[PDB]
Amino acid sequence: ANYETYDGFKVSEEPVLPEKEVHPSLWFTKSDIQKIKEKKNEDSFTAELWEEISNSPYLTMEIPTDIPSATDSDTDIHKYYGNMSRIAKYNAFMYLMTGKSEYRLRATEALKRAFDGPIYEMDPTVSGSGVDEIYRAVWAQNFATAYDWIQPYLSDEDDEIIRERLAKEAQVVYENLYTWGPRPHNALSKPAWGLGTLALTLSDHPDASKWLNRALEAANTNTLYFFNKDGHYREGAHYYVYSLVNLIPFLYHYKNVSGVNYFPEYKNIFEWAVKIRNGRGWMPNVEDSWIKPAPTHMVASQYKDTDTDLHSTAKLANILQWSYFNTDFRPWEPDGSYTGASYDDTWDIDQYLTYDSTIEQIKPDVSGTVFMNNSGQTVFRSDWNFNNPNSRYLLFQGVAEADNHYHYDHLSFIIHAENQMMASDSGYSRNSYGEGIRTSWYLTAEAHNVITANGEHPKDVSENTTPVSRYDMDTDFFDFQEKEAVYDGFTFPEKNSYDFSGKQIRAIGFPRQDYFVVADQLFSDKEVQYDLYLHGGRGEMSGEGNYRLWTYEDDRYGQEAKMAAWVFPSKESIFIDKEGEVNYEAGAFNSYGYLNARQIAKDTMFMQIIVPLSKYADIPEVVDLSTDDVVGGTVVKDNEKDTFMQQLNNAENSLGDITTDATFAYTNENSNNELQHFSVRQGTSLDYKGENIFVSNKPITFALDISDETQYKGTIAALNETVELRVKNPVGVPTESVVVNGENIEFSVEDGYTVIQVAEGGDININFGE
Ligand SMILES: O=C(O)[C@H]1O[C@@H](O[C@H]2[C@H](O)[C@H](O)[C@H](O[C@H]3[C@H](O)[C@H](O)[C@H](O[C@H]4[C@H](O)[C@H](O)[C@H](O[C@H]5[C@H](O)[C@H](O)[C@H](O)O[C@@H]5C(=O)O)O[C@@H]4C(=O)O)O[C@@H]3C(=O)O)O[C@@H]2C(=O)O)[C@@H](O)[C@@H](O)[C@@H]1O
Ligand SMILES: [Ca+2]
Ligand SMILES: [Ca+2]
Ligand SMILES: [Mg+2]
Ligand SMILES: [Mn+2]
Repeated sequence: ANYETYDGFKVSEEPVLPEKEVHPSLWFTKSDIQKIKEKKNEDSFTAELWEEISNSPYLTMEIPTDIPSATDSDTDIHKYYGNMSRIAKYNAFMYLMTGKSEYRLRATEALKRAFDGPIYEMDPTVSGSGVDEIYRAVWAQNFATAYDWIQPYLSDEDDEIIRERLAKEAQVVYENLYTWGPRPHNALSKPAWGLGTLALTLSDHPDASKWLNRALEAANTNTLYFFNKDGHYREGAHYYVYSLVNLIPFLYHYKNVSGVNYFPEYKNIFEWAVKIRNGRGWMPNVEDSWIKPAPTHMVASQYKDTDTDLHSTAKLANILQWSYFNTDFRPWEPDGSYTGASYDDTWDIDQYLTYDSTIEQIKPDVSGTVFMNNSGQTVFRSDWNFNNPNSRYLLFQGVAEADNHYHYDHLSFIIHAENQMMASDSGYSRNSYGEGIRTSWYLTAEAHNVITANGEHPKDVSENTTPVSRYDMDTDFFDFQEKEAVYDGFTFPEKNSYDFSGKQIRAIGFPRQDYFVVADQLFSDKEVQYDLYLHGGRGEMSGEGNYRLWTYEDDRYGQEAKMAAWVFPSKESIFIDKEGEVNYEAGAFNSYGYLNARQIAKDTMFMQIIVPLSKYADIPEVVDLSTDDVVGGTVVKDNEKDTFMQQLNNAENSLGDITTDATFAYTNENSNNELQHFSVRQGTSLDYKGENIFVSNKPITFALDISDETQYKGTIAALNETVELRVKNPVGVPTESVVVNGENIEFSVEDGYTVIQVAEGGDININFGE
């Protein structure tokens, strides 16, 4: 695996340390302490956070006089060092906050027994080790923080003892960082930031410059490979948050101690979370990942002067604050831990010290639809409303495979709508990474919403190269994008030769921002077996032929609802009911229906029509009109007739009322059976009921709303060269202006048609008189 070719990001590796150690200074200086004590009375959140911290059993539990030996169980060794680190930090904090004698004594004794017992005897490369690098990253930050807090109140003797313990662990971590995490995943990054905290806590110690330099070096191998510039993490939401437990603290530690502010550089990893969140503020169960909330509140304070694309006027800080608190947290009751470190973390404290009660929660006001083409994700999204059933969310997953915690999920999608999780990623596993069922099922292509050719999964052209995206179109009435993966390409484990050569070109469209169309073009050099899968998450599957209906109930993830799905073409394809596991969180796995549509062919097409519905909604009337060269049909939902059409060539053909040379075409009628909205992929004409709507001298991809006869408005996808578009005016009405990207462009009117040269794409308004 090549770890240096992915379009990630890295910061300065130059170690910056202050002239002289200051304690406290990691989170705050001496001056801040009475402000922090008072903080508990700002709002109901700071109140709850204080209620939790001040009643922590780590203040009242007996410091254990039972040091466990090397040959004890891996769990008990974990919890010993976890509890000790926790006893140190919780007590050290509560001494600052109350001044109670006991708390200083407990903190001091716990810090004096930091990394006592068998830790340095044992081997962390061993799998699941009680002292694995990932756990002693949290421990290191817990003890180092505890020290920074109690250091002033220590005898010259106790200071020198505790300094030598933290300074040992620091040297051990420095020496064995790359041995423990030989590949740059979260097992390298987490303990690296752990070292970073230690280096900054003991800034005077002679080795600190070397410690911090490696800490930043090792961290940068993670951000260069597993992170994208645009903020995507390739280990998925779960290991993103697991990474945050150690990163977020270090980010603050290095600012507060050395005046090195990395928050601008790490900005996009927090924006990302908000962009891929569903109706209830959950990050998706993609790659080795459960559903996860994004702790964006704990960094909001640093982005008060940061612009975002997510609001016209407001600053990122306000959106980051909005995102966290607009998250359903019921899937983590009554415990409340979503970090992945519930044996080690001090999340109540770290939230107390980071939360800023002065930041106004502001909902994004921009188009919900977002195209993050650099990583390869894309979200169709009707609105940003929290826990609204009228909301529609589709994640379109086309991300270059990484070498750790990977699932085969190219051109997969998931859907959130009617407040339920519908079309599904089958999720991480039953429970853990080392389970057979993860390799035999959960990570396999078939456990996802893909198309396999002879069982081979759609994959990257070349390693660390994001699947190409085309025809990005966002509007009020219809969004659209296509992604291209290949079958005979690059994946993990590495597989150099294939019996054939083929590719998938999956287009997704968002008709009436209400339901979805998934229109696949498939090309191959040989005849092969295309298998389309469609998992309906955790629903009772029913229905025969080309139609399936998943019915959901009030579960731990949403409300009573249903998803209806039709597959085209009906005749050339066969439909196979199958049963597979779907898991959104540890231990909560179950078997559910999933559809296997199958064709045997060389070059062919599929089309899925997928419709979220509320429990007792009428099932739309969906008619297949597919033939030899043309796949597509008609949907009659809420008294409007939508028509879809795909083909493999720019060849004049018909379906329903459409006639076009476009590889894809969409139409919306109103109650009165008049064309209102239409979109085309690389068309040069479209007739509806045999009435021409537009023509062009070259192939153009655009969507247009023609429901208002004073103004036609839509968008035109990116252009390679000047096109002469000609749109038909409403009968006997003159064109006044044409606006593309808020600038006028030159227009004539010939035979009832507005005529424009367009050399770049963007939002178009054709403005009409009377
Ligand atoms: O607090 C809670 O809510 C629950 O937390 C639970 O803790 C979980 C965490 O949430 C994470 O899932 C954490 O992630 C670990 C995971 O436990 C495993 O250790 C897994 O193991 C593999 C590594 O990821 C990595 O792939 C490694 O690769 C090797 C590979 O074999 C090969 O030889 C190659 O050449 O070398 C590499 C290498 O670099 O070493 O193999 C590891 C393996 O063991 O197979 O890694 C993840 C990770 O990425 O960090 O796991 C904990 C956990 O304890 O389970 C849990 O405590 C639960 O009880 C709580 O309720
Ligand atoms: Ca993947
Ligand atoms: Ca839109
Ligand atoms: Mg290890
Ligand atoms: Mn998966």
